[PDB]
Amino acid sequence: QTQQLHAAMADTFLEHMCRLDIDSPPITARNTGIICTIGPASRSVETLKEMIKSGMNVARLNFSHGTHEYHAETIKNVRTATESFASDPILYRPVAVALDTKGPEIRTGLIAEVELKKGATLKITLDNAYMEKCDENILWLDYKNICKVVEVGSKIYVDDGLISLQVKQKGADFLVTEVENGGSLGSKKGVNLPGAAVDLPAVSEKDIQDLKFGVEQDVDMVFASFIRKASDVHEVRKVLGEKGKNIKIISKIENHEGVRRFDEILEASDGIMVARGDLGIEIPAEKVFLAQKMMIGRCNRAGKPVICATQMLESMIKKPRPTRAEGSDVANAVLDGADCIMLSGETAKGDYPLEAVRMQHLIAREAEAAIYHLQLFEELRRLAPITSDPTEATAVGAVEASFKCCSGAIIVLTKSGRSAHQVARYRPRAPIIAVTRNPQTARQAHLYRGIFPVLCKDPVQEAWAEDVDLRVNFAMNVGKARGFFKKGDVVIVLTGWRPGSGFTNTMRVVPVP
Amino acid sequence: QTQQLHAAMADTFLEHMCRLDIDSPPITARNTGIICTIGPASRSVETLKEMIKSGMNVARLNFSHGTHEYHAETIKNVRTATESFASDPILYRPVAVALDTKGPEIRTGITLCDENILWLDYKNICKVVEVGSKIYVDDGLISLQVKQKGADFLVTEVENGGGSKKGVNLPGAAVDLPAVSEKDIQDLKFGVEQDVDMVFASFIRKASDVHEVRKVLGEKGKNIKIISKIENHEGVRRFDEILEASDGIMVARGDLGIEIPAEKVFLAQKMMIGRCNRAGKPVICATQMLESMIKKPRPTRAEGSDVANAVLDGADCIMLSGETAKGDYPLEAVRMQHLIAREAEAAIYHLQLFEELRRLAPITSDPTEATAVGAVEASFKCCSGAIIVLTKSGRSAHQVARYRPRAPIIAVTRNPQTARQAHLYRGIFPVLCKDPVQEAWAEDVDLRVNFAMNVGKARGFFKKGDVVIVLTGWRPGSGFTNTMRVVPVP
Amino acid sequence: QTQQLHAAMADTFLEHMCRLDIDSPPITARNTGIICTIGPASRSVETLKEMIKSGMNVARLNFSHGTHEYHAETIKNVRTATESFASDPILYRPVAVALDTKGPEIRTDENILWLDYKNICKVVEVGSKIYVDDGLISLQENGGGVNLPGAAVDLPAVSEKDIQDLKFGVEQDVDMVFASFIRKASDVHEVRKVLGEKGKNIKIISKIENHEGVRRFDEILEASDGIMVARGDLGIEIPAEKVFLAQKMMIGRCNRAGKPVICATQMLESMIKKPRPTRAEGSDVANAVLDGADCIMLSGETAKGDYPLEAVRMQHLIAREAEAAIYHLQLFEELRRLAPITSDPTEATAVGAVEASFKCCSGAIIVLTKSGRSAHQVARYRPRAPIIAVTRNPQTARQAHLYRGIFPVLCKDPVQEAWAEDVDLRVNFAMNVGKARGFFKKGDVVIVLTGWRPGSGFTNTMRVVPVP
Amino acid sequence: QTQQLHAAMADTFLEHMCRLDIDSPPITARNTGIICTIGPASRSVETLKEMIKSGMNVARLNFSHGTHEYHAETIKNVRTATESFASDPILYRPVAVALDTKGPEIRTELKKGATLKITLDNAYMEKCDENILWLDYKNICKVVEVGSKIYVDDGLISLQVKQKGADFLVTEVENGGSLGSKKGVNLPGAAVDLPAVSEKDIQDLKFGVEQDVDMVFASFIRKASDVHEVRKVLGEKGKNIKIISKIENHEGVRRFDEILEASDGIMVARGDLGIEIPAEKVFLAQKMMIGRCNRAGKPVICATQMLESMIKKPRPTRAEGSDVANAVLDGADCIMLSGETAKGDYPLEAVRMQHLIAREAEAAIYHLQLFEELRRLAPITSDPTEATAVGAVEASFKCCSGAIIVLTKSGRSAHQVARYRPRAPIIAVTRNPQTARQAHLYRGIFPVLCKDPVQEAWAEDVDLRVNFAMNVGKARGFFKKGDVVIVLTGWRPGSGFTNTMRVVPVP
Ligand SMILES: O=P(O)(O)OC[C@H]1O[C@](O)(COP(=O)(O)O)[C@@H](O)[C@@H]1O
Ligand SMILES: O=P(O)(O)OC[C@H]1O[C@](O)(COP(=O)(O)O)[C@@H](O)[C@@H]1O
Ligand SMILES: O=P(O)(O)OC[C@H]1O[C@](O)(COP(=O)(O)O)[C@@H](O)[C@@H]1O
Repeated sequence: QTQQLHAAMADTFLEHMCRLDIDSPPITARNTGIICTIGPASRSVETLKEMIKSGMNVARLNFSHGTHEYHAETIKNVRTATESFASDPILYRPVAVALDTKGPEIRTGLIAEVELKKGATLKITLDNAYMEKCDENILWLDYKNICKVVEVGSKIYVDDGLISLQVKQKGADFLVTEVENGGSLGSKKGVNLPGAAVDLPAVSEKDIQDLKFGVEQDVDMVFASFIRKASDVHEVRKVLGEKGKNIKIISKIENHEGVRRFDEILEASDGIMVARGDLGIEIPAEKVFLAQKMMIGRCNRAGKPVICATQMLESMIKKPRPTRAEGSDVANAVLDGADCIMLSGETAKGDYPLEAVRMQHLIAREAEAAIYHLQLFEELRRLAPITSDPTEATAVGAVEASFKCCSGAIIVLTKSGRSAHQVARYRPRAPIIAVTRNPQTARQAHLYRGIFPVLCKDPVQEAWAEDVDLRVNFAMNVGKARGFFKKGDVVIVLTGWRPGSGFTNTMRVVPVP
Repeated sequence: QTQQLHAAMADTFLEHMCRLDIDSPPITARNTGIICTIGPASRSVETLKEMIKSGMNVARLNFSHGTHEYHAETIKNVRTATESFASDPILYRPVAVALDTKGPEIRTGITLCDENILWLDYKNICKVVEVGSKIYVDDGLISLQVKQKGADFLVTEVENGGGSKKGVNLPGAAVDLPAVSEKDIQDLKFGVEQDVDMVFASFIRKASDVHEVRKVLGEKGKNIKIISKIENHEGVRRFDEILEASDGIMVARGDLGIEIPAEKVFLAQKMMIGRCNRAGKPVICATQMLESMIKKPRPTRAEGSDVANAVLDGADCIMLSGETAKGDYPLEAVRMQHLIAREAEAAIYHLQLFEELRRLAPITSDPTEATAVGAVEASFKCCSGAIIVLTKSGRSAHQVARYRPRAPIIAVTRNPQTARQAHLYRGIFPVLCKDPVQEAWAEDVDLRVNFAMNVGKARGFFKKGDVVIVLTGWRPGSGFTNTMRVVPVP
Repeated sequence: QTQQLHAAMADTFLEHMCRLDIDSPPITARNTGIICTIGPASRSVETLKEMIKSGMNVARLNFSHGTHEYHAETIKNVRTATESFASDPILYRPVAVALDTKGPEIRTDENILWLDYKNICKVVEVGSKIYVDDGLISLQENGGGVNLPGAAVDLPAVSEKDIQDLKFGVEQDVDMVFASFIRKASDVHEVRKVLGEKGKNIKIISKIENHEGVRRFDEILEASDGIMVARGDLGIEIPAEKVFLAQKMMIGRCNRAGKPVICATQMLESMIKKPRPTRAEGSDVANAVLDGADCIMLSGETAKGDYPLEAVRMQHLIAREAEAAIYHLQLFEELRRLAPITSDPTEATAVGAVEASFKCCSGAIIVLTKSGRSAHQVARYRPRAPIIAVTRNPQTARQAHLYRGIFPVLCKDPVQEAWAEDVDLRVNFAMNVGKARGFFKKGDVVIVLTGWRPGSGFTNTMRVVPVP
Repeated sequence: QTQQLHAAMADTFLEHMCRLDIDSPPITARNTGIICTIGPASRSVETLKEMIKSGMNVARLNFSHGTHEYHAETIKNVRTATESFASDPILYRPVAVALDTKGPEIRTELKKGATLKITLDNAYMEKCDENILWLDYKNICKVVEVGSKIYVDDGLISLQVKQKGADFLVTEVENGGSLGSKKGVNLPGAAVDLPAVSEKDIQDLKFGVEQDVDMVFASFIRKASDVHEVRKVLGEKGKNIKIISKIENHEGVRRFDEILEASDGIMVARGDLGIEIPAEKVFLAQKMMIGRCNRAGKPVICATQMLESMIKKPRPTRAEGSDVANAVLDGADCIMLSGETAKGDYPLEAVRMQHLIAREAEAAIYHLQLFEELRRLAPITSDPTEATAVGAVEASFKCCSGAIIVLTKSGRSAHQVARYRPRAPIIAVTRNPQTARQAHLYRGIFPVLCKDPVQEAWAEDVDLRVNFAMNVGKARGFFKKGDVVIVLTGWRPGSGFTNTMRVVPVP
């Protein structure tokens, strides 16, 4: 009568649906990471403490706005609030810090507003004499290569898709367009080129400086904007360089080229953000659910983290409760298989930052139980390469074992995170407690569905066996304290055959002491 | 390269997901019916003509507010806009008319009105509640827990705080308010008088509530379909009996989400859709699907998600409420549901869906079901432009829709009501033949099949030379559908 | 409770196995064609009538031995016996005649041994193995007819004898040829060429008998009309423990292509001397039908055995029991997944008809057909229900026994003036056939497949009708 | 690619068939146990040594015939043959001894259509003529109704009951034949009330205990109570001797479930079953029984006429090679030889053949859907031993391990791995001689008997035995240094503490 275990037993997906039960309560542990954008609503130490207690695992800093000193104080506040729980490692929740880059943009110049008439002509010019003299006849852009990347018939969107232009003739340093969808044109408006291969650099002058700030500020991950190809990922990696080699690169897929070149992008990245906001400007909004499900599926298939983002609980900016469409959207992202779900304006500037978080947490947990693990696991098992790698064999064996005995947890010792990530890719129902002494591994582990990172602070015991056991019991204490299991329950424990990374090979079924 | 047919051939659901392709265009035909609430924004004859052109199939009138005269004029305006396309039967689109009842409510002015004492109109509340039981006021704004129950008094402690005549909900309680209120009685009579196609019955909690709506409609209303609106915990609990007694179901998410934790609504939705899909009865997903478009010309990303996932869940019909009744952009809201539903329909994993549906398809001796399922399999085999079905009552085409073909079901009928009510079923495009009955029956049959051919051609569903499936029967009258033919479009 | 219908509902194959029930009786109809080799035991007119009554659908004639006069009289007697039933076309059973060729061969003191294959040095290398006298002797091994395991033997597609034997077959109006020792597609094209234009409608069934035939199976299947799993010679060429792999591989690939596959040799071998078979033999027959063989075969069991008739009756009993035990639920799911979205109306009609038949558990699928093609298309999707194929073409009726499920029936009535009534006549003929044979009764639902006009290629109409 | 791993990857069963490849060679290990009936052709110590080297795992003694003295000597010879290899424990193969009971029987020119009286009057106990026939089953009338069939001399003659008395029955002959003396009588569809064990059986069973047999094949089991009675005869002294119930008639098939639950395993006794039931239905009974045994996780034996022609011929028929293959594909834990090894001209060849076929068929199993299904039809219990076992089998698939190595005192931990039907061989390491012999009943279990003394450091004692397993697999040719294998151990000594799985290289 709990955790949708009746529906879990259904031999078909239809009967699985039919069995979903509002009176079947979930478990305590919530497996989907919650990423919260920080802003004036949620930036104080006191409000960040409650953000943490409400379920925030990752603090997102949006670098489209705010100075470096502004962002350094946000990061300070986040760390002050996070370490205010440090005294008891058993309860301490790690919180990661994500730097989301502004990235390359196309801006128009100065106009004050002009009215564009649907069906009228408008000329785009790269001639800087019209740079501060834009009007309903002539509009200047700052993308000096635009003529090389568009064709007669190509569409140009101005001000987050509000205005739609179609190129009717191309010149030298100008294009002549017809206004499809008119409206009020303004100054300094964002511009998108649906379907174009935009040749703006992978990282802007500003991103370059912001990225190097992220290294100095010891950020855990970068959300890299407007990634269109693998070479763009490689430039971000290169800018972060040697000292930033362990910072995770999440590519943001925000346009048609990124969706189409997705495979090469995913290969080069540590993870992916389905940036639905900008993506639904670049592509028809009715197609966005296809790109989301395709991307979640392919990341799931590759074992790489995927984040569903933007407007998930949007009304909660003004109202203390979501719309039904919004709660549907969060549940369905989890059902699709997103590792993480994201809050933007709902936490940064909204009237109800805490309710928004607490709601993603309630929905995430309800949806995690509603997942059809029976076919999910079968398909991932079917789709799993037969290879000699002992660490993979061990990971899959532990997930199989966890389903067999419906265990309270899969406990994993990990230095880098990788052994825990390997378990997460098989989508166990039980929560993965990733015991680590590496504080960065513990913060970054939040990117993966099911992983519950715990930061062990005990000294290394001189007998290695004792030291392993010490960390395994730390994990049992965390599970007991957090209410994931109780003394007598069975849990699965993963360890390796010598110290250091890459030797995970040992799966035990143990009672909770 | 089209209609997500690469994704359709995937051996696993996971691969099916991976193959979903924004560069793969859908077909013209949209299978999921669109139900539009009519109100001040959409009531004019001119606007309704555009609602129809945009894709509205059913006009919902909400009898929570409005005079009978107001509603009578709305219905009249819907019929004028509809019949203004009647001159060409090939392009004529039927539009049904749905009456959505106010239903039983609890209202404020806890005795049986200030910070101290509050008065409620529901007199049997003390018998239905217990100590610890929760009471919500003004659409779940305020929350109350009873600390002591008395004769005509409840003593509560307020949980969440923050007016006159406000709505009360009593979560997890068996409310004994009558099936059909005093105002409901008058309104169902008006529904009969005005020839409504369907009643959407509010706050159905059990089978006997549907039987009461059925009894009130009685012999004069015996062809009006009853769609039970599930809006509270009891109606989720007692869903199986309610479904058995009903002609279809509305997932009334608005109120449902006041009654149960907002985070559980997707479970109740997916359960009711799956179970209606299993039973072959129409299911409507309702409420706040494109809510932001009341004030904005474009929806949030979570809103287009919700509409797509509703279609993927298996809903026969989707709904708009304030979005089309009173918002600033009603035609846009309609057009947006048409676009998404169409994308999502291509995205369904028909391969497993059809597999699982027929694995429940009973081995009855019934020839009509055997013919229906053969036709759907044949439609998958040749990827047909359409399944064309001659039906008097709709039943023959309902039986095809039950197996969820990819191809559109052109249901040809001479019955105007049959044509309007077919919209409740995923994939049915009802066309109303007006040609006289031919002397020879065989010629009469062929005349309506050719009518359907011309409709599909005129709507861009198929062109000369394509292959379609045609379902007919061996003799006149309902219940004899037994003949499936694979024919080319002339 | 009948026809293993409880087991048929199992959602898994393990549970399907667990529900198989010896108290669940099969239907009357037996879908798997039985092919009988004729010799001294089974060549008299008297014995042949009983072979037919017992369930013989095809008369195999082994041209490894016998003169043209000998074989001429066997065929004469098979036709005499077959046509002794023609008086009532409702109960008359067509019987096909298959010519099985001798094929190319390698033939032969302890000091020096001579063989007749001139290119043997080129085709073999030091380390290669040579078997003599049906694998009884081995050379590089085993002391105590030459086979070249795993070698590309360049003997001709057909010998000189094969050419006049096929010529004789054309003269004698045989329905099919079982071509021996097929190694490549070009061998099949040679048999096709020799048969020529006058023998254009004679079906070529390739006998797969060696490691090269197996490795090159796909080009061979494409070029043939069907396949024989010739387990005898194939078990000499390859290790006998590997023969079931080859059998199942070929049956699977044949079902995948929708072409007839025959399982042959030693199926009921002990019944040459004994009146009933061993448990291994009963198991072999049942499993060949479960594998998906269109036809099963008897050689010495019927050619020279003491119990020819008991060997036929026993195959009939087992095949009928095994047909019920097939896990149709997944078989049909897989066939329908493994078949393409074509624009071909007849294919959509065929598959919809089989779908319908499962849905109402119909007593038959009745199909009018001139060439047999419309019925072949239906049999490809492996329906539980028997396929009553009505044809006016006697060659079509006789060749239709190659396909699982097809009960071919030859309509003798003249063509009716109006086409509508002509079709109804043949549909009623099918109804009368089914009732007389006990396949179904009045009130039962059947599926009926017709076209929209006369001539082949226009099958487009499926109807679900009660038996009148 | 080897052991049909291309076919192993097929998304469908049809495609799996289509990929089966004769040029894909098996692994060296062979998982299906082989039971050989020992008789005049296989009794010698020297012949038995070669039987063992050919692949005999279990020596079956049929007590239908032969004295206690004769059978005692057969056992002695099997043990002398078996222990001749005991010098090297790495190459030593355990061999089990199974006692097959005679069971409850019914014993006595007939023209078809003629009348025949079946009388129970002992006056005619030696005057069995064509007119009147005597039987030794006094209750036969109790369980005979008008219309019942009666078979005589292993189904050679058939009769139907037309009139009924108490001492007699008026039959008419269906299938005529030559009626001999003291021939076997079967009653199809009858609820025969003969005891679970005859007087002779009770003696032979107690002799079984005296002789320390590993298992009993109990003839003619028709109901749960029959199995309990066999269990009561073996008593506390024979409490560890495994009871394999022989399913030989309609009643046992119909009541299979209650019989399965009480037994330690099942024999599909095809010979006698095909006299009781129409021969064409036996394959249904076999598949039903193997499936349900697979589902219950209890060993099932396929038996009788599998390589029958090899009694006289050095090579089998195509139908016989097919039959052995299909039994393995069905999921039979063990395959059996009777006359082929007991009395035939080619006993060693019959064993080597079943060995060659078994191995091929084992590669040709569709593990993908087999393990999927086993795992779906599989309870969620708090049992850590079951969860470790399933995790090891999944791990073995994921990395295509060369073996699953399991330490087991009682055999239970290895039985639990074997029930998930891994492709990889289960090398079960035990110090318990009876555990090692009885483990042969289970598909995939290769028992090895460790005879090192118990090390004072238990961690070392555990590792000693894992390394012993490594040495066996290298010597046997199951794998080699650098190959990855799965190792199953427990957290403390004694049964029921298996909980540790490790993926490791062969050293
Ligand atoms: O779906 P229903 O109500 O059973 O109607 C289907 C009927 O339509 C027909 O195709 C034509 O019937 P009519 O000519 O009376 O309209 C019948 O053969 C068939 O029984
Ligand atoms: O299987 P075939 O050779 O295509 O024949 C099927 C034909 O049989 C028919 O049902 C009847 O045709 P005929 O009248 O020419 O015999 C046709 O409609 C159809 O095309
Ligand atoms: O299969 P069983 O009978 O449970 O035996 C498994 C046992 O074997 C062991 O690995 C070793 O046990 P011993 O040292 O007592 O032989 C235990 O850890 C484990 O419980």
